[PDB]
Order: sequence, then C-alpha cells, then structure tokens
Amino acid sequence: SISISYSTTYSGWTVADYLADWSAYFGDVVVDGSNTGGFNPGPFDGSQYALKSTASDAAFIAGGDLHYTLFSNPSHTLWGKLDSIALGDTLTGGASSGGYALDSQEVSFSNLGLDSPIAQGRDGTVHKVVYGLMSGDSSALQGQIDALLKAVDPSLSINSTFDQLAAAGVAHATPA
Amino acid sequence: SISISYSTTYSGWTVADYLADWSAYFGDGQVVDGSNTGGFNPGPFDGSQYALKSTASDAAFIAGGDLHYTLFSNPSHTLWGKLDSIALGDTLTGGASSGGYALDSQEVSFSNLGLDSPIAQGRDGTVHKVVYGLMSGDSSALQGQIDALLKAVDPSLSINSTFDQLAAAGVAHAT
Ligand code: HEM
Ligand code: HEM
Repeated sequence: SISISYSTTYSGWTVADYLADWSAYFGDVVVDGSNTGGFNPGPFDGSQYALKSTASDAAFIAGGDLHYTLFSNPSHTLWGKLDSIALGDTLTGGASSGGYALDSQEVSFSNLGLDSPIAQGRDGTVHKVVYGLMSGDSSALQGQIDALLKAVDPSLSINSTFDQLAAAGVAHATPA
Repeated sequence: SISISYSTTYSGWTVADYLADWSAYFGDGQVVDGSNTGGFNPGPFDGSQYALKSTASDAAFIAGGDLHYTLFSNPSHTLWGKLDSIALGDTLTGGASSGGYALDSQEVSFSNLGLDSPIAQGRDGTVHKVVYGLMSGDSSALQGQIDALLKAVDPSLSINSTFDQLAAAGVAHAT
C-alpha cells in the first residue's frame, strides 16, 4: 500500500496543508521549452516525468511507466502507470544522466498504484493528477492520496499529520 | 557574406581539419531519445536555436536562425526555415529557461550562412541536411556550404584556409 517520505520540517503539517502550500509555491505554468517539462528516457514516454517551476526552485517528479500522446488522438493525454510523486526543490539529472532527481526532496508518495488507459483521454486520473501539479492544483493528487490512506485505515486522511501517519506505518521521516 | 569567429587555439587549423576533428570528437538503430533529440529554444519544436550534446563526449553545437521542425506532420521529421549560424565547441549550457543556449567553450562560429529552405523541400533541403548530418557528428554537408561561401567571397579562400588566413582576408575574427 501507499508509502510516504517526509522531511522533518513537515512533521506536524497535514498532507492537505503541505500539498496546498507546495502548489502555491510551484505556481501555474503558451507552452515552450521552459514549460513542457521532460520525460526519462523520452521524448514523449518514460519511467519518469519531471517539471521545474518557471516561478520558483520548486520541482516535481512523477514516476512509473508513462505515456504522453502529444498531438495524437486523444491529444495531450498523459496515461500509463503512476507509482510515485516526488515533490521538492531544485531538479537535477535527466535522460542522459540516468534519471531525474531532486536536490532537496521534501515529500514523496510511493506505491500510488494508479493506472489509466489511453481511452479515457484527459479525464483519466494519472492525467488529472500530473496535469494538476503542472498547473498549481494539487487537489487531484490530494483526493487520490485521501482514498489510499482511508483504505489502509478509516482513521487516516489527507488531514492527518505526517507524524500521525508515521505512527500508522505509512510515513517515514528523513532529514532537512 | 559569411563571417567566422574562432578561438586563437585553432588559429593554425584549416576549416576542414577542425571540422574533421570536432566530428571525430562528437562521434558516430540507435533509438531516438532525450539523449539525442537535442532541443529548440524557445521550443519545443520551433525556435531561434537548435542545440545538441554528444552522448559520447562533451562536444556540442548550436544552429541559429529561425527554425521549424515537422516531427510527425508533413513532410515527416523535417527541419526547415532559416539557418544563419552554426557554432561548434564544448559544454552546452542554457535552454529556453535561461533565455538561450550557449557553449562554455565556443571554438568556431560560422555566421551569415544565408541558408533558407521551405517546408516543401522536406528532408532534401539544405538546412535539413546540414543539421541532420551534424546530429550524427557528420560535418560534410556543413563543410560543403562553408566552402562555397568562402569561395564566393574570393576563389583563393576555401575550407583549406587556416583561420588565421581567413582573418587576414576579412572574413574571420578571433575570439
Ligand atoms: C513532456 C513533454 C511534453 C511536451 C513536449 C508537451 C507539449 C505541449 C505543447 C507544445 C502544448 C501546446 C498545445 C497547443 O498550444 O496547441 C501542450 C499542451 C498541453 N499539454 Fe503538454 N507537453 C508535455 C507534457 C505534458 C504532460 C505530462 C501533460 C499532462 C500530464 C500534458 C498535458 C497537456 C495539456 C492538457 C495541454 C493543453 C492542450 C490544449 O491547449 O488544449 N503535457 N503540451
Ligand atoms: C526536438 C528535437 C527532436 C525530436 C523531439 C525528434 C523526435 C524524433 C523521433 C521520436 C523520431 C523517431 C521516429 C520513430 O522512430 O518513432 C525522429 C526521427 C527523425 N528525426 Fe527527429 N526529432 C528532433 C529533431 C530533429 C532534427 C532537428 C532533425 C533534422 C535536422 C530531425 C530529423 C529526423 C529524421 C530525419 C528522423 C527519421 C529517422 C529514421 O526514421 O530513421 N529530427 N525524431
């Protein structure tokens, strides 16, 4: 089931609270090179999709087995399997580096278990999750995390603190 | 007409020998990837620059002008538009985000190439050949145009002239 890493800095924050603040920090991103983001290995598919903010040093990384349709029907659909979302700050590496990595990784969500097929187009969950983050709207990631936590134990939710989810077996603290 | 910039390092080199050496250095089925697409500035598929790093070494180049790339549209996988410059060297930095590509060490820059190729010509256009050739480290299409451009200025000048010699002529300038 879902597993979570967090920086001690965020020990007392609720996930809903952390994800709202992370997204306002990242902001909203005409599409061009500064703005498309990147796939590993790419160009339009890979095990990792990563995007830097145009506004701040915030950065994120979506991992699993992902496919972007670009202009093919249904256009501008991200689909595939999404296993991880890693949020933080200052993106590094890429296709010729062997993977994207965050220099300062604040929080990660792993074993999401999300899978959307091409046929749902842009209404697919994987699409609505990653596109949300690109756009400064983590609400779709929030909604999805909330369901994973609830199925583990009906007491846990995006309004649990990270530390409470550590007590629950789900989260695991790291330095800062 | 054509103008060259070169690092005093290559003052003694012929244009042909330097392009032979850069190509050897850049290097030579291979699945198309983030590691060999290069990129456009602003991009993603159009800009005032295209640039690529070799996967084998630090070698890299920047094609400058007003460039368009068809990708999957027709004619498929065609670079067209205007190509004014090719810069060759080491250590590609920058991007759309940094407001431009650059080379931390630019060795040679060929400018005022006056190359202009329409969409219709597809992959048979001179812009496409020059640049695709360079995407695999092959400077022969580039070399061919630079030679014809050197000569139009004066027949005594050519790809076999040293950069020093193209300076003395008035075509080249030391960086
Ligand atoms: C990573 C490589 C990507 C590239 C090169 C790319 C490129 C583009 C470009 C060039 C456009 C402009 C469309 C237009 O103005 O006609 C666009 C729009 C769009 N992209 Fe991407 N994108 C990438 C990744 C993603 C991802 C991962 C998602 C979703 C998670 C996405 C979703 C969209 C959506 C929804 C649009 C809106 C199209 C519209 O205006 O209706 N893109 N993309
Ligand atoms: C943003 C940069 C580029 C991207 C993302 C890109 C993407 C691709 C991809 C994915 C393919 C493979 C088609 C396939 O096998 O499924 C391809 C092929 C090709 N590209 Fe590019 N390309 C780029 C730049 C260029 C440039 C600048 C040129 C010309 C100077 C070019 C010329 C070609 C040619 C001739 C092929 C066909 C090779 C073959 O089918 O064997 N590409 N491109």
